[PDB]
Amino acid sequence: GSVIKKRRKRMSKKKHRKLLRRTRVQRRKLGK
Amino acid sequence: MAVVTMKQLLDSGAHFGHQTRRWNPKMKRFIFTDRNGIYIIDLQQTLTYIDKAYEFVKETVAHGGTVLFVGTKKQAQESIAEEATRVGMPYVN
Amino acid sequence: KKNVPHGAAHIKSTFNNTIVSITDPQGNVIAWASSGHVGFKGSRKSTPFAAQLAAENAARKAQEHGVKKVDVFVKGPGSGRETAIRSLQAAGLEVGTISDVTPQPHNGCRPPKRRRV
Amino acid sequence: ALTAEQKKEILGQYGLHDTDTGSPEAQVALLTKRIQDLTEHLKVHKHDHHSRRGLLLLVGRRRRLLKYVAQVDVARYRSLIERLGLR
Amino acid sequence: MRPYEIMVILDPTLDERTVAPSLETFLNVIRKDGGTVDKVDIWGRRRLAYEIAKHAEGIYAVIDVKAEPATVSELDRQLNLNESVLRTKVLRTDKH
Amino acid sequence: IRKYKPTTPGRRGASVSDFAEITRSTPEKSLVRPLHGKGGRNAHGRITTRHKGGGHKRAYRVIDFRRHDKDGVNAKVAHIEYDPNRTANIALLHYLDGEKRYIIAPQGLKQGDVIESGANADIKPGNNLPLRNIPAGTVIHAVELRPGGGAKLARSAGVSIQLLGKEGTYAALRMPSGEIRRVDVRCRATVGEVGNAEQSNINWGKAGRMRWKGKRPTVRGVVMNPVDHPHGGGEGKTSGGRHPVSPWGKPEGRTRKPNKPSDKLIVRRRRTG
Amino acid sequence: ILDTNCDPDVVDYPIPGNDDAIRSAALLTKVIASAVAEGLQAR
Amino acid sequence: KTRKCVFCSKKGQTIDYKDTALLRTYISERGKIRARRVTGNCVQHQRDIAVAVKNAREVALLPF
RNA sequence: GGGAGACUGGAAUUCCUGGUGUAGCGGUGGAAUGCGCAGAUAUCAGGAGGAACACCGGUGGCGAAGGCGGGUCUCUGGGCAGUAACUGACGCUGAGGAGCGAAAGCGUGGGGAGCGAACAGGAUUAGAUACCCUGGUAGUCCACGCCGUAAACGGUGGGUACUAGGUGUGGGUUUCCUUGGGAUCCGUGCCGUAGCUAACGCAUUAAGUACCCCGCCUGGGGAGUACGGCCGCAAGG
Ligand SMILES: [Mg+2]
Ligand SMILES: [Mg+2]
Ligand SMILES: [Mg+2]
Ligand SMILES: [Mg+2]
Ligand SMILES: [Mg+2]
Ligand SMILES: [Mg+2]
Ligand SMILES: [Mg+2]
Ligand SMILES: [Mg+2]
Ligand SMILES: [Mg+2]
Repeated sequence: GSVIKKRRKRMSKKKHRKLLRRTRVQRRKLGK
Repeated sequence: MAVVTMKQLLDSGAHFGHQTRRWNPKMKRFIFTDRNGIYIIDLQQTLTYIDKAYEFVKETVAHGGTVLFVGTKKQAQESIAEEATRVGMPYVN
Repeated sequence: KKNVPHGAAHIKSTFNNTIVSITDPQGNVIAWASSGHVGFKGSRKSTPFAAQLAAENAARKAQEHGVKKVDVFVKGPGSGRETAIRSLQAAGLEVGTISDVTPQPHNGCRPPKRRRV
Repeated sequence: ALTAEQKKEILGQYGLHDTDTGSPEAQVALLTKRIQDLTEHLKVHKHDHHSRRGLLLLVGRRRRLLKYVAQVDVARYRSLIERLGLR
Repeated sequence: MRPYEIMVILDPTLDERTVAPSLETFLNVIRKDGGTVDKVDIWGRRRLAYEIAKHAEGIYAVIDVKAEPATVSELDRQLNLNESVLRTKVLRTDKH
Repeated sequence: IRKYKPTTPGRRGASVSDFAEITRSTPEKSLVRPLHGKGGRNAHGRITTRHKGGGHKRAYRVIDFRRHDKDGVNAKVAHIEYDPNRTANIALLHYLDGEKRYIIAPQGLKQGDVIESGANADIKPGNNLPLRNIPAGTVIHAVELRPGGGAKLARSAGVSIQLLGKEGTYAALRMPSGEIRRVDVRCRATVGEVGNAEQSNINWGKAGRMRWKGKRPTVRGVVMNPVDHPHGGGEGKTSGGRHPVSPWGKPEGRTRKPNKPSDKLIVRRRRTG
Repeated sequence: ILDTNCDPDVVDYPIPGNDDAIRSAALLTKVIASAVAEGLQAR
Repeated sequence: KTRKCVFCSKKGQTIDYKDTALLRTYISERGKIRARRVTGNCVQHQRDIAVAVKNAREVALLPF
């Protein structure tokens, strides 16, 4: 089909990965 | 197998083409040279496709089926009409 | 100085400039020229007129030494190869023979990326 | 895989009767010999990744044949098992 | 045993009168280990296509050996280690 | 390589050599000589080489580094033993003459195989061969520095020298360090790479193993007084107060052999990176 | 019968030549007639 | 080209990596291997000729 | 070009050495950062090293899917035809589970030619942290191991009997000529009626006529997210 849903999923995954990269250090400090 | 010779094919004059704007960009599989702004056609590939079409027509007539012609220009109407009246096959002029 | 009856010539004509260099059959160059040396600079080096000028300058520098016949070795693509050959043959030198000595990598070193412009 | 003599002798040794090719016991013996050959080949080349799949397929076929012979006659199944040294 | 064809390119500096004794001494190992029929064809003094170890021509030779893979491999190793030899090519004649 | 378990803090990530390829557990009583530790003290008794002290006493296990004689006499390897003074295991030869000797036991040297020295020997790992007869491009180790002088290059474990194209009366060698040297072709060489390649990956785990091997602690100059090390102590954690310099005042410079030495054989030094 | 202004992706059994030349077209038609006659004679 | 083959049809000839004349009659002027569409041979014999030309180039029987 | 292990060679780029050799070379729609006058660029001879193997090389071949073509040697899996001999239902699928599994990334010891994440600058733009240019660390390579992610697309699961066919291609066999055609079974192509559909399109290699089995769904975001659990050194699934 079109690429609207694909672009939405890409944006969501990119924001999730950015949040993960930001909170990586905190998650590691909590899981150490 | 071969039925027609390149000598006769060239003497008949079956290698001329169109002008620059009336050319097909996708025809890179058959163009050989361009002399005096006239696209020259290959010979070996044509001779092979001739035998391919001969085998195709042989299989078609073996399975059952004739060839039907069509024409609209005013330069070969009588020619195709005579050919059809001689061979007993369809034709339109 | 020295004297050389006949020799070879190498024409490296890239998409930016043409470098013509005449040498002896051994491989020792004695007279070279280019558009950058004849006066053109930058994009003006990748032109057929600049290539012809460099070729005629090289031919004159070779005649100054005593070269009369050369065997031409052109390089990979680039506008100015036939022009340089004509300039060499018109400046007072014999073409003799022409060979396209172009390095054809058989899928060797990976080339750079593609231009997106 | 297997020559015409090393296989013919195995067939004649593990066959039901003369000129018996394809019986359950003979097929199981041939599959076991091929399994040993492929195991040695893999021990030599421990990174094939295709001989391993072939070995798995042959082992599946051998397991199917063993199940069939066990469902048909348990006596013959146990006899073949004790004669070949499996399980 | 299996059949194999060995094409050897030796050094052109040597004379044609020391090619057969050298090949015989190199094949004695196979003759004593496996045993087989031999077929030596010496047609040296042939111009090569390109340069090989700073040489223009070479001495070509063809040998046919119906022997074992280990035997032919040892022969190829000895030929490669030898200094008079320049190149060796082993091909299979049965099927490949 | 055998990795110990994390039972105690001293075996967190500790490892040891698998000791594979070793058959015998004792050396040859006839080829064993005495040697006592020195603690890094020269004849004057003063501590010369620091970080050298108490360590487990070892035996010499005499090894022939020349191999000039016994050319046409073959020899079959008997056992592969451990050597403390070396970095790789040693191999015991049983010469057809009747005597026994020791070798560095290069890689791929199994038990039972036979080697043969001399000029007419075959190119195989284990046997010695003159560089004149060794084809160019092979791999050798522990060859020599001078004719009949004894092996002095590429004797450590897992190291090997690459014999490049030789010319005239000299042959080119690429050392494990990358240096390109030239040595007269009359030098006897051992073919093959040194064994015990798994070495250099053993995690000692604790200081006990290094202390048993004979390595005392090492005190950095930053925590020393200005009278003991140029890197004065100061008030707090000091970075040295000046450029890095040896304890005796020698800066971290070239420190190479004296200028214009007998180094005409070297053609290209190693690369720093 | 294709020319320099035909589509190879459309034509499946390309028969190159020329259609503007009346003599060439007549000769091609004669050749096709002979071919179909030789095909029919087999029945 | 346009012919069946000289091996798949003549059934009286073999392909060897030593037939310098046979390999030169097939490779191009610049020493390049000609295409199947130009040689007019079966796939098996075409691959055989390619392997023979490669073996010749390796044993230094052709100028690549 | 089915995979694994070993040996070996050519083109080409880079660097160094020995000759010839000048004041430019690289670069762009134009321009310089970069390389030079300490001898740049360029040509001949020699040496060092690593990725890949032009031409054969394609709507072509293999593999369960990824994926796979310089040459040689050892082993091995899969498939097709003919004889049609052998046991005679042993056939197909498969919840969990196990194995393989594109690229990217991490540890160990190496190597690193070219390309090239990040990083530096040169240039346009009002702003370029990008598209363009110049150097380049990880990465791309080798052996031991790891996560199991791709538009892993034929977006179409495996198996079975049938549905005008037309026509190129690879393979094994037969009747008719006596090199040419028909028949035989599988894959690979492209059209096409019957049939299917919302149309595109499939149409004997179904998306058609019938059946066994596994997985998925009952509106888009929230969210393939948080929680707990599992695998994993870590990213991560
Ligand atoms: Mg110390
Ligand atoms: Mg202090
Ligand atoms: Mg002081
Ligand atoms: Mg402070
Ligand atoms: Mg499952
Ligand atoms: Mg990778
Ligand atoms: Mg890594
Ligand atoms: Mg860049
Ligand atoms: Mg999640």
